[PDB]
Amino acid sequence: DVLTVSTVTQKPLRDSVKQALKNYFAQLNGQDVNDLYELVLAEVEQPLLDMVMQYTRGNQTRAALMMGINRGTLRKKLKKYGMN
Amino acid sequence: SDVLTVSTVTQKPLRDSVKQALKNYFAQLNGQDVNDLYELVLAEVEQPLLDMVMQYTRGNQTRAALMMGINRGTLRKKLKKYGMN
Amino acid sequence: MYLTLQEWNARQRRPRSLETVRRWVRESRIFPPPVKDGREYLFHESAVKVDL
Amino acid sequence: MYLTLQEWNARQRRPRSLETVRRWVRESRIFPPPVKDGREYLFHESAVKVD
DNA sequence: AATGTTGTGTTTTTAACAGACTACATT
DNA sequence: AATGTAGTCTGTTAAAAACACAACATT
Repeated sequence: DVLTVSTVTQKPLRDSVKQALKNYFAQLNGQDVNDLYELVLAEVEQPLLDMVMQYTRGNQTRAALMMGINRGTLRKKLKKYGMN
Repeated sequence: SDVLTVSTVTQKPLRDSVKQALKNYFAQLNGQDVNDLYELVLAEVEQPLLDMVMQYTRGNQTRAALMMGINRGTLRKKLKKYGMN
Repeated sequence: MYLTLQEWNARQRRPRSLETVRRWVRESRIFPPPVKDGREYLFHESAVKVDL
Repeated sequence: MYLTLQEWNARQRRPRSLETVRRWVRESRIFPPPVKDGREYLFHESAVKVD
């Protein structure tokens, strides 16, 4: 409910996800899909990390406290998406 | 390139669509304490993914799990979370 | 070389349900018999299906 | 009656690392929440570790 | 000199994981 | 009849969390 992308109206991010997948599922020509959770997750993690790090003016400690994840976890998540 | 795109008319990624909802959220937040955001974003992305994949596999939990690349137990647990038991 | 149940199954001409493949191991229907190394089984990359 | 982080920690059944204690404050794990009174924290004598 | 940060180790706890299985469904 | 699945279990382990500590910066 608190997360909305200015579509001009205020449609949730929940709806925005459903549409990208409807387009993906259509684009897929019956190919086997071994890992989708990660496809979606990596696409949502990379921007989330970039938004908070910007918001906390680079403070890893604060960024971690904000997201509700361990500092080690944030560090690991950043290193994944080459933000180390 | 990025297989996940929402028809904005152009094809802008979901990665961009996430950045915008958060920019709006951060602005909407009137200095209230934010103890857990990862989950806020995650639950908002999981609930639709599940509903979509489940629809695509015509209700098959087994297949849905294999597709997402998560353990069957995990999918079951994820569904029960968002009251899709 | 050894493989996981998942890996082996996915290589087979007709990959079957993981639960079906497990039931088979339990039934001594995979040769050489895959072994439980901790949390999971290990199949010979060229392991075969047999009649019960 | 108020105490320093050092004082409070040293009174606890299992005194922990000062870095860990200052971390608990930051993570809202100490009740009543200690506040920086100027340059440093004031834990009230009644302060206790919370979930 | 107390407190905060980053970088890097450990130890402890949580959660995803593979599998066991039975009744029923699909083939 | 052979194989596939929902549901309800078990135990194993990779991952997250929590705690360390040594730098050095900020207060």
